Amino acid sequence: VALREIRRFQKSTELLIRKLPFQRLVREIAQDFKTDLRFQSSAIGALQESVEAYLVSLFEDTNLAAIHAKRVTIQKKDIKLARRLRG
Amino acid sequence: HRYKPGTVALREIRRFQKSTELLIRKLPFQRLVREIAQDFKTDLRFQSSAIGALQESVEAYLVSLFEDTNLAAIHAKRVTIQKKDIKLARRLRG
Amino acid sequence: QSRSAKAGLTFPVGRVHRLLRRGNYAQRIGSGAPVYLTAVLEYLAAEILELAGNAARDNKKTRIIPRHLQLAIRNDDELNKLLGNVTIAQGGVLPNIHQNL
Amino acid sequence: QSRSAKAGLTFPVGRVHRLLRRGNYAQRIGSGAPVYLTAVLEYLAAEILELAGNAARDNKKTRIIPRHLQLAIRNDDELNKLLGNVTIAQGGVLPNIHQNLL
Amino acid sequence: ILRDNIQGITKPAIRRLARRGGVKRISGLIYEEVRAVLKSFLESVIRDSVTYTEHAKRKTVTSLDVVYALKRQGRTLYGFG
Amino acid sequence: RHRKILRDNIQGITKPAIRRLARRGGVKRISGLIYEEVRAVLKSFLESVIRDSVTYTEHAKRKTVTSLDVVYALKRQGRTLYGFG
Amino acid sequence: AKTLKDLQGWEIITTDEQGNIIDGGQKRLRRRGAKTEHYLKRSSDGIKLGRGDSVVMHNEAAGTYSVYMIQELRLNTLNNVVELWALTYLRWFNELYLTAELAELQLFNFIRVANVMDGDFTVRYICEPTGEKFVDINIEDVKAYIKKVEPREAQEYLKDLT
Amino acid sequence: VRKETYSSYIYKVLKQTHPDTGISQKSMSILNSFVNDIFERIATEASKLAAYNKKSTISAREIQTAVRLILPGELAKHAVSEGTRAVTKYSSS
Amino acid sequence: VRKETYSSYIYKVLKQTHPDTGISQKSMSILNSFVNDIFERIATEASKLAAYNKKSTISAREIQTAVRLILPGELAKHAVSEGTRAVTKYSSS
DNA sequence: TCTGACACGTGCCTGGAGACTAGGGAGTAATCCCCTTGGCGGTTAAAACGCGGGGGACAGCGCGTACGTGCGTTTAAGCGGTGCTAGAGCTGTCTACGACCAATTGAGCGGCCTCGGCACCGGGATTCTC
DNA sequence: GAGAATCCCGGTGCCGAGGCCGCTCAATTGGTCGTAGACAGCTCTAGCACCGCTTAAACGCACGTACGCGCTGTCCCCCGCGTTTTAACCGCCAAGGGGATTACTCCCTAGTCTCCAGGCACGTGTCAGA
Repeated sequence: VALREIRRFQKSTELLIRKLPFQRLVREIAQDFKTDLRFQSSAIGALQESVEAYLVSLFEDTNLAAIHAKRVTIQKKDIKLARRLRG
Repeated sequence: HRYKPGTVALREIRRFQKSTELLIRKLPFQRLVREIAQDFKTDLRFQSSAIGALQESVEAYLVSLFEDTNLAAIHAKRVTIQKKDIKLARRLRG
Repeated sequence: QSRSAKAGLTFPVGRVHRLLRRGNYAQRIGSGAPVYLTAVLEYLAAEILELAGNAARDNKKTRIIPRHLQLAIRNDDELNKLLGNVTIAQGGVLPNIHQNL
Repeated sequence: QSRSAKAGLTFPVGRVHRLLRRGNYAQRIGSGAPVYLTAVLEYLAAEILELAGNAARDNKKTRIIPRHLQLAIRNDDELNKLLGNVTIAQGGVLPNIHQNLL
Repeated sequence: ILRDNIQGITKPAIRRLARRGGVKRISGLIYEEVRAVLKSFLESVIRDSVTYTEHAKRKTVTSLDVVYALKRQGRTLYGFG
Repeated sequence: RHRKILRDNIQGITKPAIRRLARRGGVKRISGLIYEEVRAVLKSFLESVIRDSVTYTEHAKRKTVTSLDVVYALKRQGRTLYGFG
Repeated sequence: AKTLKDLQGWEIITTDEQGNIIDGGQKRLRRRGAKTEHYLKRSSDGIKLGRGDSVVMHNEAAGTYSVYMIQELRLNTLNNVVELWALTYLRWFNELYLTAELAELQLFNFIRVANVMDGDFTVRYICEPTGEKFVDINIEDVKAYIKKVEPREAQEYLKDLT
Repeated sequence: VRKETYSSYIYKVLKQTHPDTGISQKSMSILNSFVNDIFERIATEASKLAAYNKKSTISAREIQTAVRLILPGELAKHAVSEGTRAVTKYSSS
Repeated sequence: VRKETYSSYIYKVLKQTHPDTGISQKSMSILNSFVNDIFERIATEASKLAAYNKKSTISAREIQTAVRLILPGELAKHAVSEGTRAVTKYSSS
């Protein structure tokens, strides 16, 4: 199913990270500064899209690293390199 | 006696890593820069300060790239780098 | 008859001129500078719309969608460098398959 | 006296104000902006010079050559993040060896 | 009051993101690490946007300050600012 | 005049120069498939930076490139240098 | 030429592949296949300046006329509206030598086209600025090559010849 | 109210070559943001470059330099070729 | 002639806490360029941030927010702690 | 074969042109210097070349813990409908704040000594490999 | 079973910096005209929050198998040592490309009335999707 999912997802457009968990996570990560902070509805979507783009880029980078490493399985060390290879 | 391969390398690494002198030769680097700029247009005036700035920037960029490639190689259970490591380093920063 | 019509550019000249002067970018902006900027922006827009239409015609669609825009901007290699550090919203990703899968 | 002594610092508020005015940055500049900017710049300069002096004391040297300055700019873990992609002339490389090299 | 919700982004979501990335096989040890990745990135962006909003004399974080913070970090976003 | 030309000086950054650069990088050994591609990477980086600096210096009716414009060009690319500009 | 005043006697003709059209010059569409060329001709007689021809120009300081074979031209630059990169000919001071150096040619230094060929003059061999290393190589064999491909591969090719 | 956008002229030039096709509302915002960002980048680069040469008058040459630095590849050589098409049509007319 | 630099002030603040350790001219140029770069970054960030909210002037809070944006980590919390202190006794003097 | 969004006439008011003074700046045409290539001769820190060698890259394997696919059951989600109140964005004050006009004075970078800190020596120890 | 890659006693060259001089130039005082936003009010609006009806998907349980890191063999190839070699830099000659500042003047234009203009708040007649 994964092989079909490859070009099912690269052709798809709908977002993957669900809006409600993302909203709650943003609320909890923002309350650590001030109590009762407000966010716009479109701001949440924009931030989620940015997170999507960043994570997709990171996963493409770790896929490149893995296929360079003569393997198809990514691990924590691969993402640690991804941080430590480009910053 | 003759040292086995892999012991002079390490003190060599420290002895070029603690200091910060210019290793890339100034005159060949200036000639290369002038000839590269000639591909854009001829009769261009270069001063020593600009050549030094370019050499320092190239030095820093290449040291950073080589450190990145060394990290990539040691991540892959390897101690040497090949063209694949350089390509991986280049594609992930620009 | 208008300033934009004098140079034959669809994009505005007075609007960009006032946005430059009220934009806190420079106290002094030239006369040929706004028209040159208008011309270069019009050419860039024409090129990007050409690429978007070429991409859309291959998907049998008569409308410009962010997916088509991202596909067009990613296929173009010199335009990709300028649009390297951007995130297109609702545009998906560029399909690509390596030689090790 | 000048405002630099009035604020109790050693950096020129007047110089930064004049060159902000001549830098084509803003039509109007507030009264507290130059003094606040002078304060933050003086704090950054004091921090970097203190770090450079601490690095120099470790090497038993008095003159600050760019080596100790690079050590200061990279050793501090939040201050180095600001200069993430900077190039320092005749700065050198951090003294470290990964355990997977020996 | 609201806690133990960092696990809102669950492991099938990471699996789907990996499939979009272009991989076939992924280990299960990367889920906590990618959760930390998301936490750190979102903390930085949220701090930038909150500073923007505090300067702007607002309390409702709109899309504009988020896009401006993204632009300041070299991650400019289009269609929202 | 201009009665001087260099034929393919791409190897000006010589082999042990690359060796010592890698040694500062912190490597143990370098394969033979590096010395031919690192020079190409350096050539591309120079073709970018020197072109930007040439545009900077010839914008202001000048044919002599200074260090200030080089520093500004590196700053525009996110690789700024301090103390030369 | 510098400003448009010095180039008021020239026009622009855009040869996409082999045409003599104007079309304004890169009007709205740009895509793969951008090997189009832009050339200019004076209205006094109607002679075109193609990419690969040869002209003769006088030096402000040297004074002696020299033949330059045009290798490339770039339009709408910073200092000059058109910049012409050519290969200088090493004068003996009627056999002409050839050099691989690139030089800038100015508009007002052009008086008449020099259609030299292997034997209004004749060439002997390609030479070097050092004063030696002359190889009996003509120009008609490389004009078509430099006209058919991009200028880049043209300078790698001419470097490989020497 | 009081919203200055480039939608009308971009749409008109959209029917300048292919009037058969249209544009969605979401992609139009993407294009507007992109053109605004690139215009801001060009203006900032031109102002910064002018301030470096003791220059306070931004003219056509400063914008040309900023755009050619920002625009990469031979495409820039094309785009600049368009710019001088306008000023020549402006000074003459 | 008229070589702009910050050497005297940096040296004076150096003798404020480290009277014994000197500094070289080559390193002094490095510090001068560092100060100029930090200043330019803060100023351009403040100007862009003012342009975001249709602001017309740059006040103390503008640069405070700019340095909060640029300066990362706990050091930033210290910098403002040193900044707003001075103004606290600057206006009341 | 049925839909929810997308696009042409539609007015005026904030904005784009129309047009007359005086700030005010640049490529023309000028001084003498500000750095710099070309090369003159030697050499010494490296750069090439040959050759021996040992750590390491390449390739098959079968153990072996680890995961995607197949599969219940919740479980939080996907959307429709409101009650509602904190707040972003609306005009108006007027009072605090910027540029600039006369006018003045301390300063910090052009030059010049007067010391001031480091390298390299004759010549010991320092932790390196086997 | 023992060498160097330097440490540190200590003098001096030797380039480099800290006082010493010193003087045009911008910092300082502050009405005045312009100007811009903290209050002052408001206003409408949109998502918090709740409630409810449906509903795609996660949490593991089981299992075959692609996969990964250590084993073991094979070769391989780049580095260290010895010999050759090769041109950069020293220290200048030396005029030449090009720059430190007037200047100007005349046209580019800020300001300001001034006259006009165009496109967005709508909107019902069409068109990609299921």
